[PDB]
Amino acid sequence: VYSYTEKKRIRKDFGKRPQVLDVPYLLSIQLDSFQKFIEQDPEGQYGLEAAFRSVFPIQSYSGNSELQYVSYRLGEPVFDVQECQIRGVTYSAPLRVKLRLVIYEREAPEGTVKDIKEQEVYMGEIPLMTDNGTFVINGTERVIVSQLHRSPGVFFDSDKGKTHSSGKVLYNARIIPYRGSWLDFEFDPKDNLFVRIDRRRKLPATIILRALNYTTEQILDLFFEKVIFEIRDNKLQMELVPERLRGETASFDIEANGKVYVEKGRRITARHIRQLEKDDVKLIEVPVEYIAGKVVAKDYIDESTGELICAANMELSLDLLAKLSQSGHKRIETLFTNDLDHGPYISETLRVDPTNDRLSALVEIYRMMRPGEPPTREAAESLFENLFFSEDRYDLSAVGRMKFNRSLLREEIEGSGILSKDDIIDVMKKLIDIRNGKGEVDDIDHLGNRRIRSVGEMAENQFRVGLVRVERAVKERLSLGDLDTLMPQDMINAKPISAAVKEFFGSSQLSQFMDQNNPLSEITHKRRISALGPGGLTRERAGFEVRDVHPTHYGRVCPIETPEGPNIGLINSLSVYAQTNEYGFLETPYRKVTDGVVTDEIHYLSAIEEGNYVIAQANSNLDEEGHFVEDLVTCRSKGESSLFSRDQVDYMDVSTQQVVSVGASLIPFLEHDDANRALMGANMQRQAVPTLRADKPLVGTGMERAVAVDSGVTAVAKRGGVVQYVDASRIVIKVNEDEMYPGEAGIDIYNLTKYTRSNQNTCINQMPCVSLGEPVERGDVLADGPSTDLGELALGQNMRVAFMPWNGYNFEDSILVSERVVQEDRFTTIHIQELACVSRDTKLGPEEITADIPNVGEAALSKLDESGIVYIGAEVTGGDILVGKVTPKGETQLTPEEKLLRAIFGEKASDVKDSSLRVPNGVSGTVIDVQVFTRDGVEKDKRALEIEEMQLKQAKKDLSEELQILEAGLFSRIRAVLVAGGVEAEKLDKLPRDRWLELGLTDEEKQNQLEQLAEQYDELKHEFEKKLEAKRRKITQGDDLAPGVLKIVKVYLAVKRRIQPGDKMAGRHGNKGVISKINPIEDMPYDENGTPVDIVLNPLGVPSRMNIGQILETHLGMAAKGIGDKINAMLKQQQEVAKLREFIQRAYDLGADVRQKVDLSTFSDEEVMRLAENLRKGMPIATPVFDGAKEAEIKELLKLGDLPTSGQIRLYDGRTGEQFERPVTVGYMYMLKLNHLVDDKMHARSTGSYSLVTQQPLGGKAQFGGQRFGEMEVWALEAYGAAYTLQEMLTVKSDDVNGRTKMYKNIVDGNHQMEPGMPESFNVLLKEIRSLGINIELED
Amino acid sequence: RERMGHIELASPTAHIWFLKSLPSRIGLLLDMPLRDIERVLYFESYVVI
Amino acid sequence: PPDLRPLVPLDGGRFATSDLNDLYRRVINRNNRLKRLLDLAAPDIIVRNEKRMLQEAVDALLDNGRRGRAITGSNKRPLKSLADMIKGKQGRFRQNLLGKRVDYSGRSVITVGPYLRLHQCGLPKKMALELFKPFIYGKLELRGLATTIKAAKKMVEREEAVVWDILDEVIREHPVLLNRAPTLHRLGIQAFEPVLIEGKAIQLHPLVCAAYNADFDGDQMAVHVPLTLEAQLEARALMMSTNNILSPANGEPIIVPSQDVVLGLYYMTRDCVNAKGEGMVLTGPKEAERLYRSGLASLHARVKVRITEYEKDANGELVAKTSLKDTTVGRAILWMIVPKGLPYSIVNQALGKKAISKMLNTCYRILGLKPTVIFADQIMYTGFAYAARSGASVGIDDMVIPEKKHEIISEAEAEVAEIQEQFQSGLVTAGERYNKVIDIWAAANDRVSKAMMDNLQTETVINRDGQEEKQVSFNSIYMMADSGARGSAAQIRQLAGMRGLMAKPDGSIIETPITANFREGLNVLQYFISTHGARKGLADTALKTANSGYLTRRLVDVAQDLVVTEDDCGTHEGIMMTPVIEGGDV
DNA sequence: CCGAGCAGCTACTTGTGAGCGGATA
DNA sequence: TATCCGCTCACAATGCCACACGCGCTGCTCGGCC
Ligand SMILES: [Mg+2]
Repeated sequence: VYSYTEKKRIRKDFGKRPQVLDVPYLLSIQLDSFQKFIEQDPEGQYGLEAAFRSVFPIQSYSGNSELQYVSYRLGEPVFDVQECQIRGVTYSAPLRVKLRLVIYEREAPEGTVKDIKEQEVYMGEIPLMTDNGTFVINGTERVIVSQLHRSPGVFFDSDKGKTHSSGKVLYNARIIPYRGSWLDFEFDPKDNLFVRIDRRRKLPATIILRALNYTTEQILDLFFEKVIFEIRDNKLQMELVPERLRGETASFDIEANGKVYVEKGRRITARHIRQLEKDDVKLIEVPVEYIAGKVVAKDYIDESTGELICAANMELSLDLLAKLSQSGHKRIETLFTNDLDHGPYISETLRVDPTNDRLSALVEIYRMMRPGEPPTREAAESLFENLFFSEDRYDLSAVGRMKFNRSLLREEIEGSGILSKDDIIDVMKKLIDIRNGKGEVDDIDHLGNRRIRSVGEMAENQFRVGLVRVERAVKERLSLGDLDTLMPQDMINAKPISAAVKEFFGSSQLSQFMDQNNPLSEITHKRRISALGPGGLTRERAGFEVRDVHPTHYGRVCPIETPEGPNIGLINSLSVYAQTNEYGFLETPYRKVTDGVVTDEIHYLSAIEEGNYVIAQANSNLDEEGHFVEDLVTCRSKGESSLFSRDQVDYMDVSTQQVVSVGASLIPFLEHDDANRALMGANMQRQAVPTLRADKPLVGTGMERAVAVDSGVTAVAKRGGVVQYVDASRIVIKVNEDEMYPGEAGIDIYNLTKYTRSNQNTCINQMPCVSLGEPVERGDVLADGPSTDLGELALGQNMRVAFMPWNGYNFEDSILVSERVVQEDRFTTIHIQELACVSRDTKLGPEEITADIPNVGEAALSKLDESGIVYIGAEVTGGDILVGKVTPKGETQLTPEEKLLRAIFGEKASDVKDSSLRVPNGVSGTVIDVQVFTRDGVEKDKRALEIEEMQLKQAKKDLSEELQILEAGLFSRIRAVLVAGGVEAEKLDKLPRDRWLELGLTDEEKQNQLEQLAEQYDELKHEFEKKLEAKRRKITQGDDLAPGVLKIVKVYLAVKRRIQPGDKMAGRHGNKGVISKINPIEDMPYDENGTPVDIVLNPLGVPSRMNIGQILETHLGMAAKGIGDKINAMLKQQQEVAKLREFIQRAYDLGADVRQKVDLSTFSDEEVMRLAENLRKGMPIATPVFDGAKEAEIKELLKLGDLPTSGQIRLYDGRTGEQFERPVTVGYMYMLKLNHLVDDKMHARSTGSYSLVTQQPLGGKAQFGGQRFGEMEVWALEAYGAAYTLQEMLTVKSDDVNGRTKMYKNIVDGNHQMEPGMPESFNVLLKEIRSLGINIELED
Repeated sequence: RERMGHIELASPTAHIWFLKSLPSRIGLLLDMPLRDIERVLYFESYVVI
Repeated sequence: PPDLRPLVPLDGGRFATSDLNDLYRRVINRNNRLKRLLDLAAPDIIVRNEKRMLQEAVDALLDNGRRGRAITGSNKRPLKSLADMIKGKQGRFRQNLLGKRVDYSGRSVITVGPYLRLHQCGLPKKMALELFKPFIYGKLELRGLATTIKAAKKMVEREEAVVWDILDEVIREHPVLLNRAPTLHRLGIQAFEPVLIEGKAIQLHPLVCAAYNADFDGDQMAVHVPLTLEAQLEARALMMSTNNILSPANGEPIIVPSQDVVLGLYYMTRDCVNAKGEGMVLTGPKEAERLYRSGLASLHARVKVRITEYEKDANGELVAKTSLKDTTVGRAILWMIVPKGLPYSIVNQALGKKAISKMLNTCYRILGLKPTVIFADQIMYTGFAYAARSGASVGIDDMVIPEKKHEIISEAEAEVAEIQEQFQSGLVTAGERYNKVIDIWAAANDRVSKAMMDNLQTETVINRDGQEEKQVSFNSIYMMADSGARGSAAQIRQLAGMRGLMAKPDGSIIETPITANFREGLNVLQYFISTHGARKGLADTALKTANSGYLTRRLVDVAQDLVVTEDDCGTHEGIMMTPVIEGGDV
């Protein structure tokens, strides 16, 4: 079974890996993200409930007045997406929130609140994305890319090498919340520990530790262990465990139980440890000079004198030892210090701790946070408790707590948003351990540590940023509001939140309009992951670590799709089968592998769980029953390829395309190309321009059937039905009986979009590709959009290409083209440019768009209409006034009598200024559409009336089609009900029943049914009239433009630009070039059969830049064309359908054990002829990214046709007419015309305008400006001689306000001699320095 | 292009370039640490004369 | 000054103002407020705070952001002060004093011009018209064609048939300056005589763009007009392409031929063992060219011809000697191009890149500069022509896979397997295992590369009245590689043979090599490791060109403070130059 | 009261060099 | 008290080109010898 569009023209496929997971929705990421944004979710989960329940409710300053939040709702969009595009307003929706003001009387803290005010209030509008994941803010379609940043949680960086130049590696722990204040623990070059709060002063960690009501003994018991020294008869015996002395030398005779164990000066070895553990002894004998090196743990108080003998973190001395012995403390707890197990880091941080108690710690940390402002202890504590433990300024999200609990090896993964003392204790212990040697650092180059945020999360963040401002506003407004004086509507304003969301969608480092030039760019732009913007690094401050791609990027992000230039690696494209995890990570599907069989199920593994299991090779030769043909298999354990067994593996790749992007999967024979060429090709395919007539690519990849369908460029069938009405503008389909709704249903209508300007000055047009009466299925394509062909992506065009030098015209990378290409309307494209004319309201009278243009003849005004706008279809090549804008300059109050008089008699209209808008000098073409928007109040000109009347006629045509269908059904029903009165029906109801429903007899049932049907009829008519009136009021409603404008006029100039020497064209393997010189058809080389070649590339570009696959593709292309040729030879000569069917079967049954297995005997024996007709142009061939056709398959496919097997054919010269030796290869290659047309690059200026800040010539191509003589150009010129040349290039041609005029006057008078003068910008610098307190002066 | 005017400041002020040169001119000329000169400049302390 | 302050009437009641205007206005506001407070006898603390605020305002006007608090005026962006209008890459020095935009300039995408001579270049018609409008006006006023400037301007706008000849006359000997966007050395800007061409692209000579480092994949270059007699004479005298044949860095010529011409000449001179007309005799190179173009003989075949060479004696004499040589028809045909001074031993070679470069070097050394330009031009012409007539083409069957590559790969696999067995036996540790795997894979890669080379050289046997006469391989990819045209040894090794070893992020070498090539299919993980290793080298240049530009700017700033101002200093001290022999031999 | 212009609603760069305490003999 | 060491702050980080876009709303304060 195959789809209906596949029955039109099924594409031959190769490959031997039967895929198990189909291609998912290419735009599922942003669609699912925005679906998670706007929806009623309980438990305050992602979207909008979290932002509300986190901020709301709000309470006054103990005023018993609370504002509760119940729910929210999104109203219907006030304008459709098409209406928003044609008008320019945003495709947004209202946000009505039902709030609850519960204010209660005084003298009752928890008194039962009464006089509840439950009210729905509107607060700003939010932009809704279309079915394609695009936002329409101001006419254009803006897409929000997903941002890759650091996952909230904890990280452990290892600063080595140059860091501190001391040869000591430091380890710094960073706690980064999702929203709040950071935390950073680190070590000095010494063994000191310090902490900082958001890049503040480096201060010790014991102070912030004791800030949370922590004493010294508690900290010491938490961090370090306890060594017990007992006061025995003498020698102060000590407990011993043979594992704590591992690695130390014996400074004394370690002997116990009357038996020597370790001698003085013997390092305790592992055998010594085993010997000391065999007897299991604890108490030994230790000298007096050994205790002096240790240090007491806790503060031991005296009971005789009531004083302190010794404090913590103070090394013991002999006098202190005698004191503590005479005090009576038998058990003395000391620290266990060992550089290999427990490095002393808290002891030093303790002895550098200036403050001891909790209160001075708080005031010191307050002084460290805020300069000065010395509070008391209770006033300072507010800051320390509000910065790290308040849920309003610390917002560790669910993924943050998850990563935090996973990093510290904790079972539970849930928690709160605020921190806790035990968490800080644990992270400090982890830092100490990772310094001691136990534990490894967490690299930043790991997808498990890099979190991806979608448009929904950024929108929620900005919503919260606005909500905190509105919260402060409503809190300061609630300071005076009392009971029974205000509804919960006036205290809330739309301003902050609405503006916040609007600016987040309008102007940001992520808010950009989509590059609407081809569906491939549309898909690769929405699946684009950036590292810039807020919360991400900058390209100017990025190291060689974020640019490099990790082995953890396998299947989660493409490694070959990257914009080469200023940001390499920072901007990537998501993988094909990559999905967004619930927590916000990159998940990749994998097939679960059991002992012997690989079950056809999928598990979406995360980034952290990759190293735990092992993944099997994607293209590993596998046997039946989910087995491997070989015992050993190529796998990867932890980002390292290796060789494993057939049973140790646990997971397999789902397919072979998940490693590349969707923009890279369309590169045929990608496995035969280098990484650099593949990157340059996949990037250039993004810049394809839609040709005038699309055409199927021969050497395809199979994925093309998805991009052109999964996107929103083509007309997809929402309900499969029968074609009713085919037209270039609209397509009307009749829904099948089953798919049709059982009530108030009808037929579907798709309004195709005609030639309209895109976001890159390209034409976007949809062409119907269905026939009348042809049944279509649901999801099938109906109309091919730009660069599409029967539901298949088709960017460029296939051409006959040879590879041989031709008189150096393909010198380095230049492309040679025959006149046959440009003559056949092949690469000619359409460019649509928008020109705006605004009638701004100024003083002295507003502007007019009339047609009375004085100081000019009729030739320049012959293209203007009665209203003052150029006609629809009026060509223009030079500067010509296409809209009659005039503005009054002096006295207003020009009487209408004298106004019409000036148009007939009298003098000219004075107060005009001739400020009309004309087309710039250099652009040509024919205007195809004019747009006008009039503010409510200004007189609508008759052209706007005509435009709205035309669109109303269109909408009325649709509504009348619907109404006539419903009325035909209803009249069939009335015929079915009055059949009882048959003779009068057939007599006086054949012609006149359509207007004479009035009948009557036999009341009981006939009157009942007739009345029911008449009621249905009048209700239907009234409903359709209501729909028509609503549409009229909608399309006639004037849109707002700006404060101080009357009307805005827009025109669209469409120019057809053909290929010419100077254009940039490229294949699909990074072989770019420029058309060197168009050639006559006779001069181009031709084969011994007479078919001339179209494109003659340079074969020398293949070896160095290793893109060989194209050649293969070329070969395959030839084979494809060959088959088509045969079909043409079978179509021109009238052949029976049996021979054609057998030939197509033999072609599709190529001997490669492919997974296609299509049969021709199942077709209708009629669509076979249509399919063959759709194959005479060639045989479309699909090719997986890595399972492509081998050499032998292409060889046998070529030998199927009459083409030579070697792929190289003898070629004759077009000029000399002789045979080229060394038979050149030739085939059919798919090429692309890049969006770098020469007509927008060539530019020149003799003498134009000059800047006002300094008298220097402008540049650019839009304005008539020259080029910039760069500083390196000045260096190269002064490296030469040319002193006069530099002096003229600097001031005489650019800056001399009085020299360039003199030089021009001399040149036009035949005088080639210059005058130095003085550069004006130098005087500008003199004035600027003089504007300062610095005096600059020229001497004699 | 060349005619200039002026502003008669009621209070004579310091030139930030000569005060934030690192080393600043006044910081070396007046043999006074830049911290104290900045303290005097922003009116949070006094200097005797 | 007021007009020096940017303030232009924007669309509507709003005006596009400067950042200095807000500064000056705030300064004036606070000054007026302070003057008011001083008259009302305000409290000491109030006037103190007012003086502090006025000080803040004036120091922000002087240099905003230096005090510590970068105030914003609009858009929440740092405001522009007077110091900001001088410093950085946006002050007057970097933007409006050193490099300024010039008039009479243009810009366009480049394209290959293979017919124009070395000293000239192409130029679009509309471009040339727009550049030389004043010269056209002057020449129109000269003849009895245009009385005033308005008539000439209208005729130029209309572009009558009487103005094209004027444009051809004004660009008869008026050179222009071609300039690449990134300028590195003196050759970043050159002078060329323009010839008018109907089109929108700039036709460029193929032998000069190599100096420009300008490929034809869409590079746009700029054009400038000298506009002065001194200027035109300087551009014709110094900045001309003919006057710059040796790079200022090294004495090696910068006019070295590119890949196309050298491939054509290599194919022309690469002789086979048997072809059409092997063993015959030819009188002169003209008869050889006649016999070749007639098709009665091949292009490369050992033939005994007679050459008439010329040798330069001690004085300016050119002695002539006629002798019979045994050379290929290609060399004999190419001999009609070289001037008389050069001997025949320079053509009787395979004529690779190094060979043709040293040939041009010897030509410039013996014959000077005047004939060297036309010699190189004729070299390029003949190379293009014969490379076109040759039919060089790369194909799938052209790249051959070594038949014994499979057994070598299997032997290396057995070796790494027994090494892993030894490691599992506990005898060898992990580091020595890694080293013994890396070196074994390197030896296997060297063996398979030597095999691929000696295989690409063989299977070229042709019967010349005998049984087998194995010769130099005529494979197209080998012709493009061995001749040094475009392909190197390592490139073709990665192409046909195994790619070898790759790298990991830190810089080490992975223990699993890429046992596949490009012609054969590449595994998914192999291609992943390949692109991982290649992205590093790709981003390398993209990040490093910035440091290169900064270094160039620093170096030129340290430079340009000295010129040759004396003819002799009159000292005797110097440096003792010695050939360094550290490390290797020398 | 009127009009005109202007204000509130931060942290993966790293390295280099210079300056300012600061603590150790 | 001199003097090396550690912490803090100023300054730098190609070049070109091409396209597109932007600085709002309510609120506050100053404007004026005919
Ligand atoms: Mg280039």
